[PDB]
Amino acid sequence: RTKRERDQLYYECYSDVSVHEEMIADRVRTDAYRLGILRNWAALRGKTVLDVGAGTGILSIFCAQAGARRVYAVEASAIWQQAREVVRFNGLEDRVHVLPGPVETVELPEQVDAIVSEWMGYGLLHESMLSSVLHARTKWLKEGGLLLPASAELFIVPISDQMLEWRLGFWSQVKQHYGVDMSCLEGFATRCLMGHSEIVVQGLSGEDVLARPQRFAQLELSRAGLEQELEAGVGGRFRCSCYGSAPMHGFAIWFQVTFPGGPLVLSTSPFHPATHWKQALLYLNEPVQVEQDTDVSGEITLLPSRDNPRRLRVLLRYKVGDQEEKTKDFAMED
Amino acid sequence: TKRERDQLYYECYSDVSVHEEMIADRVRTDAYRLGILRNWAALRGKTVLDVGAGTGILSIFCAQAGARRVYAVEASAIWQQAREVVRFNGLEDRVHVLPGPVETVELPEQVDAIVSEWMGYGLLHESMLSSVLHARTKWLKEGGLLLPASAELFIVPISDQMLEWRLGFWSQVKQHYGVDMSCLEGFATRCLMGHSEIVVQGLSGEDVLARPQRFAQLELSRAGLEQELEAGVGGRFRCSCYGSAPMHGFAIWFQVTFPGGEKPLVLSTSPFHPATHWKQALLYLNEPVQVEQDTDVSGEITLLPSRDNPRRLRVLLRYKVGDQEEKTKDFAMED
Ligand SMILES: Nc1ncnc2c1ncn2[C@@H]1O[C@H](CSCC[C@H](N)C(=O)O)[C@@H](O)[C@H]1O
Ligand SMILES: Nc1ncnc2c1ncn2[C@@H]1O[C@H](CSCC[C@H](N)C(=O)O)[C@@H](O)[C@H]1O
Ligand SMILES: NCCN1CCC(Cc2ccccc2)CC1
Ligand SMILES: NCCN1CCC(Cc2ccccc2)CC1
Ligand SMILES: NCCN1CCC(Cc2ccccc2)CC1
Repeated sequence: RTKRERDQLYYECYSDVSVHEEMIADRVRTDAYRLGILRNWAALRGKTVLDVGAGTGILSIFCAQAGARRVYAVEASAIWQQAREVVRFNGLEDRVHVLPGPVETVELPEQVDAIVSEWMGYGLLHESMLSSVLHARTKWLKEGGLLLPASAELFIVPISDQMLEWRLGFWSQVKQHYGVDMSCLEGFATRCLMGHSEIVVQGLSGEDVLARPQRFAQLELSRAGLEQELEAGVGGRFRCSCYGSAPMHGFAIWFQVTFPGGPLVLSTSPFHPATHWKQALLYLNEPVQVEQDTDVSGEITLLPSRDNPRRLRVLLRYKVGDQEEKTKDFAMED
Repeated sequence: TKRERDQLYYECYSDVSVHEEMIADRVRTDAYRLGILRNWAALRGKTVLDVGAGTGILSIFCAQAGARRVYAVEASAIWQQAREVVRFNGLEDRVHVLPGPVETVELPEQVDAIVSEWMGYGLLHESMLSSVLHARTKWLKEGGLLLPASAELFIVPISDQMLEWRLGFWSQVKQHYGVDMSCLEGFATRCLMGHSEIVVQGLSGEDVLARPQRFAQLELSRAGLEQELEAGVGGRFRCSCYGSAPMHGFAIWFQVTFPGGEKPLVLSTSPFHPATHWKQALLYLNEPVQVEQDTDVSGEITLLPSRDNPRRLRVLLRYKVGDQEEKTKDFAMED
């Protein structure tokens, strides 16, 4: 668990095909990038581009398609070699240069006019890749250079997870299929499925959402102090009113990023088309009954785990109705 | 280590999800339910040992079938749940949950019957069978009943439709996004087929390229089956392919059979039969091999305990497809 060792296990996660298949099969994600780049054709055409964490090289090829004279495809995972092949195969080794290793130590022969990166982990910040994109902003991007995407926003809403509700109810159904009453295991099932401290990644829809979603932070990637803030913790307070009666199981958070125009939003909301990011769930220890107009408020902080700086931690303080304020501390599931 | 390897194995059964998964599997749970009931005459008035009772469900079916007493032995912390359930259905006086390994537990007597659901992925992953046989030798009366009484293992060549699309994915990129990535096909094959892990996945009869071959039969009451099985089980197989297909390797699966009352009841994990939570276990070739109608596929397979972890299934495979040279691959159960 040295920094080197942990860096090297993280990179190796990207050296297998399955994640790249998943990213690229994510049409919502991949198109937002393709379209987001192509619409900035104006500021790209003949200009220079650093793709932070190029993976298979897809986004770097999009940039060349938008008219960039030269692209630096920087990547620390062994997948750089696959990227190199994709570039040679599409006839582009002259305009797209694959560079192995970390963006923090890579040596480019010049400053760039723009940066592209798909750096977003589950709950936006799991992986901590944003520090790497910001390190690269400060070290390689020219004064008033373009960032794609340029900003990110984070959102929270209380939920009544219908899937979880079905799973907790399961035990009460055992009697009618098999003739054995197992309804007494509901508490156990609740302790197992809600009373842990893991961030749970799951796909929700409208019918899980108990109120108006609230934005609790906004990250302007050009902003001065943003590096320091990520390490100290990003987040904010929130409040909303419940729509009606329901067992509330906790909250979901999700994010969007925004590319500038020639104004394109990539959203991971449960009201919008599904992405491989799904949403990140923060379950309370047990369900709480809510009603129409039940106040639910609190404060949320996303920050690095203590033992692993690439692992997402969420500190959550919250209040439901007339219940006393409570506190829960979560870390991203393995 | 050992105590340690075991506490870790038992801790995988202390969470709710695996029990939910097992009990939501109606094919499994009904087969036990009905396997036990069909055996009413031999349990009525008798004593049973439920090896790995879990939430206690199987012990309760034995009581519902008329067993005078059931000893529910369970080494995972889930035994506390089994007790709560036994008490809740009003059965404390008839089903006794006994915490701990079946190996060291103290029953107050020998039993007339053992019931156990001990089957891992690929039948023998977990190696719970050892536990069941130890209990049989130690605690089962002579002439005693086992449930299920037998197990059989089947292999067949396959073309995994899902895998095919995933290998095909890279050739389709061009059309979805105007970037040719067909050249990653080889890379995908390496990652997806060129490893040495047994892959657990659900197939359908359409993934199957020939007639399934039984390669091993395990008769649980056979004395000396314990030693026999140290070496490993398996055998040779042969079959002929149905048609043109890209062959990706083999699927293996099992069934278990309960004795008739009423005749024998089989619980199958075949891709041709209703899906169960075992799925099948897939043994992939390093790359696909194109086969045709009547292409001969032959080989040999041994399922054996991995060297540093006896609870981890190892499969050794020898095989020949058509006119290609004989090949070899050594597989171990995924994590
Ligand atoms: N500091 C760093 N330097 C270079 N690459 C990095 C990095 N941190 C993360 N990465 C890489 O960044 C990638 C993010 S996933 C996105 C890959 C590709 N751009 C695509 O859109 O499909 C991974 O390939 C990961 O290995
Ligand atoms: N040596 C041993 N002694 C007691 N229990 C064991 C054991 N080896 C495995 N087990 C337990 O056996 C169970 C297998 S799963 C079957 C659970 C339950 N009988 C049902 O049908 O749903 C697990 O709960 C596991 O913890
Ligand atoms: N820019 C990262 C976009 N995705 C990548 C896939 C998910 C994380 C993951 C990495 C590696 C292996 C498995 C899973 C979620 C974030
Ligand atoms: N008698 C075991 C029947 N199932 C139970 C679950 C599967 C193995 C597993 C155990 C524990 C956690 C995850 C997965 C397959 C075998
Ligand atoms: N150690 C006591 C004897 N058991 C008896 C049952 C055997 C089960 C098995 C066979 C083959 C592969 C894996 C698992 C293993 C040894």
